[PDB]
Amino acid sequence: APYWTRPERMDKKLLAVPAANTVRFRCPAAGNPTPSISWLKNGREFRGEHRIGGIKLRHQQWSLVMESVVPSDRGNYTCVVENKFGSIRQTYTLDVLERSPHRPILQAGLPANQTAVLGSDVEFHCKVYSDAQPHIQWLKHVEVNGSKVGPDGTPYVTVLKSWISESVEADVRLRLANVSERDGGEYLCRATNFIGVAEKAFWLSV
Amino acid sequence: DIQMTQSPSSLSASVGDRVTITCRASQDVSTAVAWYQQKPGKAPKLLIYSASFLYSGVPSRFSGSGSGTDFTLTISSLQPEDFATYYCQQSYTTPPTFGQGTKVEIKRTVAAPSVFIFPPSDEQLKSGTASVVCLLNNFYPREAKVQWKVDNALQSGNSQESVTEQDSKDSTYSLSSTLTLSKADYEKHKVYACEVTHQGLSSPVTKSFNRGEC
Amino acid sequence: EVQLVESGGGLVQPGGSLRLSCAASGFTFTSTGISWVRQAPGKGLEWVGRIYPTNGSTNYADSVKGRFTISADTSKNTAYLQMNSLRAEDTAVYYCARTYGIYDLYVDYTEYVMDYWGQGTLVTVSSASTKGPSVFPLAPSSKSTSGGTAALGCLVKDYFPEPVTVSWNSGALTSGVHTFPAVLQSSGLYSLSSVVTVPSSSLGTQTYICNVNHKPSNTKVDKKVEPKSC
Ligand SMILES: *[C@@H]1O[C@H](CO)[C@@H](O)[C@H](O)[C@H]1NC(C)=O
Repeated sequence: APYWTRPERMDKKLLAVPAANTVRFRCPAAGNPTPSISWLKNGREFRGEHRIGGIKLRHQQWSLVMESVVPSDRGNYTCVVENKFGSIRQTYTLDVLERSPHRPILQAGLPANQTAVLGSDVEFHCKVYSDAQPHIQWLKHVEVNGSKVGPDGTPYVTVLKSWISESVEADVRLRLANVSERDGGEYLCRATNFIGVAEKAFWLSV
Repeated sequence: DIQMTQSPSSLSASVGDRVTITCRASQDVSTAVAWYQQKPGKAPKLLIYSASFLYSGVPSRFSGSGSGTDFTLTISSLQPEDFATYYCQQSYTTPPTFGQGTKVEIKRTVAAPSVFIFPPSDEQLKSGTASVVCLLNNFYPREAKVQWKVDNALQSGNSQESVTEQDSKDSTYSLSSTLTLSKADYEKHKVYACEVTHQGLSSPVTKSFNRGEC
Repeated sequence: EVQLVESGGGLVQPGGSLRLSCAASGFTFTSTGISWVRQAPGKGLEWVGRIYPTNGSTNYADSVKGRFTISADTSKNTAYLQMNSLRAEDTAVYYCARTYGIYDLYVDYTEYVMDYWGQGTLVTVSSASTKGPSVFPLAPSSKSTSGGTAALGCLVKDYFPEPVTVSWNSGALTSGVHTFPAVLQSSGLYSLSSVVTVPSSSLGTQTYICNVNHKPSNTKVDKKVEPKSC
């Protein structure tokens, strides 16, 4: 019938972990026959499919591992250790600490508002700071047919450039080479993250 | 500090082989042991943490076991991309400490070196210096003895050796031995010879030239 | 995948100072740590220190205590290694690594795991000045000819610091090329050779040129290698 191999190490139940670190819970037990171990989160069955990242289970070592913890991992985790003769259990309470994110913050290139001659090169610069992963786009206001706006809220725009930043700080650039009359107009650096959107406008006249 | 002792320091294996590397802690480190793979010119890469936990995306042919003081890394069936150096590390305490590495190299058939000798350039010589270069090309295994003789006298303390990593195509080694002499000393002698001993040769081979001769 | 880029490596005199930087990608910089580990040329790995988390406390190897300091700017996702009072034996490739902890109530330790490492930056501590190499031909001859094959090369002698790169026929010739690791000479300067084996019938009709770049001294040398006349 099941028992803890070190019952004294089983007194501690509360764990706080900063986000993106790894948590391991153990319930080292013994019995004859050697018992089963299964894991519950908030009293329900707990499976890899219940978090993104999955779980790593290690029955011989009586362990549940969760890599890269996030706030949604907060809660109660119970091991149920069982053979035919009996049952024991242990519940851990996990807190996960993470800073709250903000909307992106943009900074324009000091030239922006510009003028240039036919055939010359123009470059717009946009510094994007974002504590949550941003989608960064350079856009251009177009005109489908006298539509410097659209039957809605909604200036018409096409997307010149797009990427997802891998870092909190990005220096994003738009290069307009060998400029023609065509290239004159209003340009936007836009940055969107989970929390929201920021943008700056840049003008060219050729 | 806690000392981690790896064995063996090197081993030769074939694709398909089961490989087992051991790491021994000087004192108990529980299961706080990681394993790393490093290729020449590159940063180490993490394979395993907490003695036996596979880092995500790492192939399942890699595994680790152990607790306390004795730890092992096993590659179940070695692949071409697995030839590299492997390091264990404990982080039971601070400072975390590394083992000295195990180089896993590719087994192939014995190959005798092709031996070539290069006198100093006329371009180098005008400047008061002389480098004589002996090249042992495309041999296996790595172990080779190279001796210099100048007018038949065995030299000592005036040469340096360098060896390449296993060739990308044929898994052989190449080796340079470079004899450094002043221009004056170089001009005081006639015959320059490097003598090579290697397993692929039933007796030593000598390559030589006579100074300023054709 | 977190990516880290180290910068600031170079040549510095004994007793001098150098600051390395380590720029990290991603959005979890603040809740994890950064470790620095070094690798002396041809040698193993040595932990230098850790800041954990990046707005937290530091620990250092005994060999570095009182001389090296780790810091971080969380608004930049950049960690730093301030190296003072440098010694020849601090010569090494310096790596930074993203470091997280394994939290577990059952044990009295937090395992630190260094999972993503940068490409490394080379720090050389020496009294030697920066110096570009001499490049000499290793001419193909009868003493470098066996079967239908001839060996030829270039000796790249007396430069400082590392590294040198060598190419053949501007990258067109790569088959049978062997470029040896540098050795430190009795002068305290580096030397290496690069060699190549070619059909001995190609001698006469084919040109062979070694392209040698030494970034530290902004030196770029091309050397045609041909047989000596007699
Ligand atoms: C976890 O357990 C504690 C103690 O019984 C309880 O107060 C808490 O509300 C539980 N948490 C959840 C998310 O169910």
